[PDB]
Amino acid sequence: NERNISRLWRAFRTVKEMVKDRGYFITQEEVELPLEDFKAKYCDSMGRPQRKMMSFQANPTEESISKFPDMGSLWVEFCDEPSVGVKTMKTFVIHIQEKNFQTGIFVYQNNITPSAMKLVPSIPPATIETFNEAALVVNITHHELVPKHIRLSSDEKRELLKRYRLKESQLPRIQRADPVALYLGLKRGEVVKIIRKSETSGRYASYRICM
Repeated sequence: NERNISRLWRAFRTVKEMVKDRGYFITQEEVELPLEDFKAKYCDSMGRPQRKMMSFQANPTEESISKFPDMGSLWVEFCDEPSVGVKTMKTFVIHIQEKNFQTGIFVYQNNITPSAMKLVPSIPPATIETFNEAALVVNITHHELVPKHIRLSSDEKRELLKRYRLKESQLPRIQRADPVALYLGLKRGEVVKIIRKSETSGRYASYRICM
């Protein structure tokens, strides 16, 4: 019961990296928060993790808001209830809506009730995404053979389609449920620039449109 603190601290780091990679403001120094510091701030006087102290909000960076004018705020919740029931989910949904968050990242420990799951798409235009803690211990996008995926702005996409005489329907595709698409929270119509980690320039990358 000490290696579970370490696993949580690592899941925490991955969530921060995911949010940073999506274009929200999180410092790398924060992403790299030392284990001791984590214990000192997010664990109680007896040394036990209090996930309710970990939840946080994130806003777009200045560079992101200029490219994505309609990009809103994001809320990350680490559920303190192992198996998430309908009532626990509803209170999370209520928070997202009332505080006007555009995206809600819902991290859970073991599972989420079927009834609870029925609430994920209940508050448009906001979207809620769910992630299992065990899957966040290691950042799947940090693998050497997984290239860098970067979402293009509407302007960039238009410029791409114009430069190559193509309709968006003629671009290589990426499935909505693709593991990297899920990581970035991609939506139908968005395009990602793909840069192999073996190449040393963002030039000639590949492009895929989300389904």
